[PDB]
Amino acid sequence: PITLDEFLKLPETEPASEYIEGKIIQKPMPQGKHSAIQSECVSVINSVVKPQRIARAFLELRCTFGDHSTVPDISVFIWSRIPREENGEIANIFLIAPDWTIEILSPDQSQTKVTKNILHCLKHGTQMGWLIDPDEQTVFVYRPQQETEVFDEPDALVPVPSFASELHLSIKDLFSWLL
Amino acid sequence: PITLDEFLKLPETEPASEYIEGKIIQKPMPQGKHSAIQSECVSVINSVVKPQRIARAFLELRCTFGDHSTVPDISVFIWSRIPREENGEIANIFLIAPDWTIEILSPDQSQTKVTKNILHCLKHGTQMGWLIDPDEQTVFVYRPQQETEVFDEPDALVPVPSFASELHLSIKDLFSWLL
Ligand SMILES: [Cl-]
Ligand SMILES: [Cl-]
Repeated sequence: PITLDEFLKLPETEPASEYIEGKIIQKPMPQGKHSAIQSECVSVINSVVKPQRIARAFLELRCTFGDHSTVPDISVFIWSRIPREENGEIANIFLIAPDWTIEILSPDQSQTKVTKNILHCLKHGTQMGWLIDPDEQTVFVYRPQQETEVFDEPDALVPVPSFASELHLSIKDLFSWLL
Repeated sequence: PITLDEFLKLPETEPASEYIEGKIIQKPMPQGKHSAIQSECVSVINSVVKPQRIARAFLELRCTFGDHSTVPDISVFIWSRIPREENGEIANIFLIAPDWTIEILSPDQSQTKVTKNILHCLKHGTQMGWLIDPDEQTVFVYRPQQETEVFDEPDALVPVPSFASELHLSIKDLFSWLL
């Protein structure tokens, strides 16, 4: 029995807490496999979009919109959508959906909760969602009003939003980050 | 290292074995919660579609198509698509996709594998897929070329294919089958 406004006054937790459909759900504990893919994924995206100020990928950033407050594993925002203070530095609060959300499964994660979170992002303007399953070496690709797409062939390139089109990431390259 | 033709010559297992993307994957072990929803779900669908020979819901029926051989928890076929022998009785082999596939999660089930199986059905003519998550009291609804839809409000009706439009099943009714 808690509202979003009430939830946002509460202190941060480790792992972070999400406010989904009126419920407070704590994110899963960090795991080796999860961290390896997460850190390398942010690094590879930013190497492609950050130099020419196209976009920026953020680790564990809180996104509050559409009566939910979530913490995607990776949130990617195009430059024009990054909220900034008057001095030009990035704002502490993000009240908008990412342009590209990336979720990586870990043993204690709820795949149903993650899928709902990705679909909620798409409902509020997200261009693309990625659901990475390390165990199955699979990526589910989510686009607004389109059937979920499956990528699991080692040589297959995983689609990226058009602002990140210079990124050519194969399934084999992604899951090699576990090695 | 096995083909579909070779796989189909092999003996049946308990739990049943599926042939997906050239791999043999055994279904999860039966569980109480899973069986309660599965048995009641087949009963409720057939009470709506079997009397007027609209369709028929089958438990654990093997469906072999598009180089895969799967065993959906529940397969629903419209009357005109039920394969029949010369004498008019239902055939032992189904070489086509169900009109409606229903998958119910259980503790050892791979939600990624199930989603791939539902999406493979849609690629070969299935009208609708249901992914029931008893633990999260959620139903994911899959339609060809449409974004996945989420149903989790207790009073919400879960969509059904138009041949089964007389079925009005709420989320609360579905998960009450666990009580
Ligand atoms: Cl910046
Ligand atoms: Cl999906």
